[PDB]
This record gives sequence, structure tokens and C-alpha cells, in this order.
Amino acid sequence: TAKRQFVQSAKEVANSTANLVKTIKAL
Amino acid sequence: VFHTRTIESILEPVAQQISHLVIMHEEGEVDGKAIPDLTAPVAAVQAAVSNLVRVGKETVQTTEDQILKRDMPPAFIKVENACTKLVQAAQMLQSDPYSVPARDYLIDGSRGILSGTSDLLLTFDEAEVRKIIRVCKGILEYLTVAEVVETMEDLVTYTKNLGPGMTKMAKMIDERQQELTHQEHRVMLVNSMNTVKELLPVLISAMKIFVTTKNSKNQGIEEALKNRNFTVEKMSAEINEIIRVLQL
Repeated sequence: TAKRQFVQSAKEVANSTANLVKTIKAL
Repeated sequence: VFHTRTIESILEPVAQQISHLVIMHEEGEVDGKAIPDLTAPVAAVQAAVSNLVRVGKETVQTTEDQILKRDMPPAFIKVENACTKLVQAAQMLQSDPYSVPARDYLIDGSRGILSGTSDLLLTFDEAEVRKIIRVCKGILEYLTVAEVVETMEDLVTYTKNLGPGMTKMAKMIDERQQELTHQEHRVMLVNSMNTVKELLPVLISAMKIFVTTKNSKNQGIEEALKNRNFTVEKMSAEINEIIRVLQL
């Protein structure tokens, strides 16, 4: 559905940003 | 922190990671920290942002909610402009690994992605809530018509087109309360819905008596009117309470 597609898209943005922030922060 | 289980599960871990990065940046730790090649991790963010805007655009066009149509495009600009800074920061860091402006772009970009994604989820959620409130208000308006019912034929017509609206509202409240993170508001919604559900047969029974007293032309009319109006009043107060809690 359109709701599931929208939510899954937002989740993908959060996940990719989290992976980027973790890569920047990395000690 | 977030009012919905879905919004909390999506945003909370990325918000905490950014808050931690912001702290390190303002403390001066990020400035001279060696940063690996970010071309691929940033490309993965740009690909995800493009898909969110595309899916967001599909919602804007197919929806009828004018507030969602108005509020989604400024958030699309926000996530895209944030993506711009991340793409550019990755380029700047390849030419100068010690670039201080590029590190500032990484923080502003990550914050912008979070802020825009948060705006989009909150706008989408508020539109889903407005759908439920529309159903609630339709029932409220329909309850204002109970006093017009004065014959058996009116009673059959009235009851028939009340039953589905009530079933639709109950299903929407049940699904919504299960999504809420604020447990006290979940209790308020379910209890208000229980009251409305249980008062529906009380209203139908009061309308039946009203029709019978009116037809017999007996001394029980004023009490029948008062019992019907009081049930409409209590149900209406409870539906208005549901609308209020849904918006909190």
C-alpha cells in the first residue's frame, strides 16, 4: 500500500543516514 | 519521545546518533578526526532521499488532504538541500581530507535529513488522524439528526445508516490506539470508544420509546425526549473527547 511504501522509504533514509553518521563518528 | 511506535522506531536511533555527532562537533573532536571516503555512504543517502521524495510526491498527488499537499513540498526541499551538503562535503573531503567547512556540511546535512524526514512523517501522521476525525465528525452530525426521528419508518432508516459509521469509527480507533506511545492517551481513547459503543443501543432503545410515546399521545413524551437528548449529549461529549485526544 501507499502508507507502507511511504513508511518503508522514510525507514530507508533513516537507515542510510544512521550508517553515514556511524562512519563519520567512527573512532 | 515520539507519539507513534512507527515514528519512534524510524527516527529515535538516527536522532540519537546525530545528537552524539553534534556534541562531538561542537566540542571540536570532529575537526581534525580522520574521515574515510564518504562517496559511497553519501550516495546511499542520496538514493534513499530520491525514493522518499518520489513516494512522497505519489502521496501528494493521490491524496485529497490540502494540508498534506501544502506541507510535504517544503519538507522535500529540506531533505534535498540537506543531501546537497552531504554530496558536496564528500567531494570537498576528497580534495582536502582536513576540510573544516566540509565537516560543518556533514553535520548540517545529517541534521537537515533528520528534520525533513521528521516533518514528512509527522505531516503524514496528522493527515491519517484527520481521516479518523472526519469519520468522528460525520457521526456527531448524524447524532444531531436523532431528534428528527418520530415514526417507525424514520427509526428503521436512521438505525440502518448509523450502524456502519459506528463500526468504521470503532475499527479506526482500535487500530490507532495500538500505534500510540503515550499509554494514558490509549486508555482515554479506548474508554471513550467503549462508552460510545455501549450507549448506541441505549440511544436506539430511547428512540423506540420516543416513537411509541409520540404515537400513543401519552404523558411519557417529555421523559422520552429528555432520555434521548441526554444519550445524544453523552455520546457527542465522548466523540468530542476522542477528537481532542487524537490531536494530542
